[PDB]
Amino acid sequence: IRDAEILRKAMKGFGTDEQAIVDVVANRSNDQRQKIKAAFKTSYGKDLIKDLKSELSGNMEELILALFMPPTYYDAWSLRKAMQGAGTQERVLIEILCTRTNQEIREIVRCYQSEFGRDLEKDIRSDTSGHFERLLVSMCQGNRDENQSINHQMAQEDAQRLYQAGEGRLGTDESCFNMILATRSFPQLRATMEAYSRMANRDLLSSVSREFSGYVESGLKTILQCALNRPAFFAERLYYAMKGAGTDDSTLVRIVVTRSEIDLVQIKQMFAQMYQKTLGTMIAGDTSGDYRRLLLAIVGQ
Ligand SMILES: [Ca+2]
Ligand SMILES: [Ca+2]
Ligand SMILES: [Ca+2]
Ligand SMILES: [Ca+2]
Ligand SMILES: [Ca+2]
Ligand SMILES: [Ca+2]
Ligand SMILES: [Ca+2]
Ligand SMILES: [Ca+2]
Ligand SMILES: [Ca+2]
Repeated sequence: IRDAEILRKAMKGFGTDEQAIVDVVANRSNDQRQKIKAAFKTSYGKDLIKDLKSELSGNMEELILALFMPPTYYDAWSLRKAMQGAGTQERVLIEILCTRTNQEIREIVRCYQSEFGRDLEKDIRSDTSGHFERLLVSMCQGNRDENQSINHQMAQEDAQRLYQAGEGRLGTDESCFNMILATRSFPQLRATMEAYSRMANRDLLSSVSREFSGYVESGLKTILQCALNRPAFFAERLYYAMKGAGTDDSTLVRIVVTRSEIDLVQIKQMFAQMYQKTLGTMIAGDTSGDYRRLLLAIVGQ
């Protein structure tokens, strides 16, 4: 109620107080940002998101818009917009569908139905094909093994099978990589890759690059890279987003927002090590305006 007043106050009159908007949104959780959305509608009978769309613009607007969406609905929205129309940004389908957990995936499948009236998996099969469709479909099941204990005989056998399905033959037996990489738990996949390094004399990630290509290779490496160090995978994705002239603002916003309340800290510590440069320094050089002030506040203190 008090928070809803400030945003209304900061939008009232000519112009906008963008600093006040940041001081509220960046210092409030997502659960709290939903209760501010609700307190706003009751106090004034207007939607806050629409009033924010009228008085913000550009990267500031989309970063604030992302920050007010519930985490589940945001992912589901992000998946719909990645398939909407002709074309597909399979990078977005990999970043979500290959990195979210079983719990997160099942909420998306529920929210995707109850909000757009569409079948998530059905949408995936139409916008994709090949072994990538199969990989994303497995991802959509949200059915990865959850036992976090290591089964050693399984790790051995699995690696041997992965060895025989790719390197040990001409061509590749893709569904074998689909099976283990989509069914095995993350500590189990880590044991699989350790068994695969000694027997193959070449780590599992390189073999994926050799026997696979395209978005399947990207998707498969994503799962493996997440099994090793999921925060480090995002760090690399954020590094790619701001390297070069300009910024991939869609990605930089999406990763900062979606992982802000999950594992952002570990992403920063990873990013610092992999690049000898804080994630804040990279952003502060690549962004400006209030849009920068919001991004730094979210990483923050
Ligand atoms: Ca309040
Ligand atoms: Ca105004
Ligand atoms: Ca202003
Ligand atoms: Ca509080
Ligand atoms: Ca606008
Ligand atoms: Ca389409
Ligand atoms: Ca594409
Ligand atoms: Ca198809
Ligand atoms: Ca740049």
